[PDB]
Amino acid sequence: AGTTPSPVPTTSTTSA
Amino acid sequence: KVRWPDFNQEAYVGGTMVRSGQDPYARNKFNQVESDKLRMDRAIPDTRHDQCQRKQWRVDLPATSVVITFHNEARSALLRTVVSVLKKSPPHLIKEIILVDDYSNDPEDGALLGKIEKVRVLRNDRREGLMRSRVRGADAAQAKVLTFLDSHCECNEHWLEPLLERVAEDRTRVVSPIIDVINMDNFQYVGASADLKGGFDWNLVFKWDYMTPEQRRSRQGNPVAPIKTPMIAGGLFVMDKFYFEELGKYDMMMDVWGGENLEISFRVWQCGGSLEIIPCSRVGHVFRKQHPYTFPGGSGTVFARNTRRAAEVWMDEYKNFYYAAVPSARNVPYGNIQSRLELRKKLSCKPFKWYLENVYPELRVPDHQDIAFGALQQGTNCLDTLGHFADGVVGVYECHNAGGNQEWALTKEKSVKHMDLCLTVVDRAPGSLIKLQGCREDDSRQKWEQIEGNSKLRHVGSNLCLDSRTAKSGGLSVEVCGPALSQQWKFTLNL
Ligand SMILES: *[C@H]1O[C@H](CO)[C@H](O)[C@H](O)[C@H]1NC(C)=O
Ligand SMILES: *[C@H]1O[C@H](CO)[C@H](O)[C@H](O)[C@H]1NC(C)=O
Repeated sequence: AGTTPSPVPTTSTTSA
Repeated sequence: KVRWPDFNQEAYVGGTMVRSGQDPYARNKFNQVESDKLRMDRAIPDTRHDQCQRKQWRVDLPATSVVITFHNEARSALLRTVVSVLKKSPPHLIKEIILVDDYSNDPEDGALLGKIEKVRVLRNDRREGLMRSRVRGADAAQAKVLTFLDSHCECNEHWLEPLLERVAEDRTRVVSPIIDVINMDNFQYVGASADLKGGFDWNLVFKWDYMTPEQRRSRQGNPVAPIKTPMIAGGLFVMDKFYFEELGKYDMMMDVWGGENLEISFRVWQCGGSLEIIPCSRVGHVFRKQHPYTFPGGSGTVFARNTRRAAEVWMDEYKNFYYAAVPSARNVPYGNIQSRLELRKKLSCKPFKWYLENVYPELRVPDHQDIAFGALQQGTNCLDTLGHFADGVVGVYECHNAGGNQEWALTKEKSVKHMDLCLTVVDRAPGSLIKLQGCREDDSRQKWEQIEGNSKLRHVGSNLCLDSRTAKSGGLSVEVCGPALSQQWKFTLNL
């Protein structure tokens, strides 16, 4: 075999 | 010798259904009750850009051997992966599907699928891990091109041809679909933002990076162009079989735990190939993490063997930024690496500095005299400018691991610095809010130090500590140093 648990594709909800 | 439409899914899932009272998430960290409700060939939306429908492919694209490794997968999800490959791929392009059962508890999970047209099952007699299992499957593969998929995926319309077209044209391209989301709770299939690609921080776990303004501008210019990427997560990709072999397969000394992103991504780029995301290829994946791995914690140790094996071979002196982020890894045994160092030499690979400058210049490297670096963390919150400028307050905000307003360094001059702004003690009375002001080299108001095993931040020359107790009332303050949760702060890298 298995992959490690993969992170849902997301990022910050604001802009730098 | 059963065609996939004639496979009896009901009998296969069978007695492995969740009993009322059993945790639906126990078998594999997604809701097996919802997975078992779906048909093996369930319809999914076509998430491709409309321009992807206007493509035609030659019939002589090279066939692939699809290698799927698994360990205790939910039967319904494993079957649906296999069926999606068979249903959505031109059959001539599927030489075989090789299932590598990595010592699952019940051998029947794999064996019963071996009755399906094109499906061959190899069972390991002990748990070998993904990378060793993939080498077994690749060694068995009859085709000229390898496709690696995970065991809880669903291929979309014309997913395969775009990947094969890239590799047939240039064997040094290692290519991946855009990975769509199959929700871990309700199993809906959806697309994520197009402006994300793979990346990593110095802790060396895979993350999604938000594209830079330049990358986003480029993408808008052609949303179906192949996208170069510095890192794949390692679950889904296509690679010419001879190139896979020539470049050193996978390191057979890797164990079960993690790092499947790292070694292959660094080796492919440093040794003259490239990684790509192909937007017209879509494969859904059941992402299983809420929150992606956080440090400190045990993950640093759990993934350390495989991570150190990559870092010690490929990263040159930059490995020390990994150990600054993951000090628990520093003394974890990782095995002898002489064979892989010999491979690196034989292949004439470029140094890691070349990788950082040419492949991943977005990864911020500490200044050579920085004392500490990265984010300044308190629980799951991070020191954050809140988008303020000079004269503004600073705050705490949930850590998003996207840099930006959460990017800081403790400099040689003892300042806590973001761009050209520094944390400034404008008022020494306890309880006073601190402010962002332009960095000035000998401003004593801007000097800070790590204390108590790098767990707090004290203003130099004082008994004042950075404190979030004032966050609701306006921002971070200086407060008399004391044994308070709200005075705990730790940089992600201590240098
Ligand atoms: C799972 O976690 C490991 C930790 O070493 C890597 O980040 C790997 O890339 C992850 N796998 C997937 C498929 O996301
Ligand atoms: C977006 O703005 C918020 C405050 O509104 C935070 O400062 C956050 O850290 C910002 N995101 C990034 C990526 O900098």
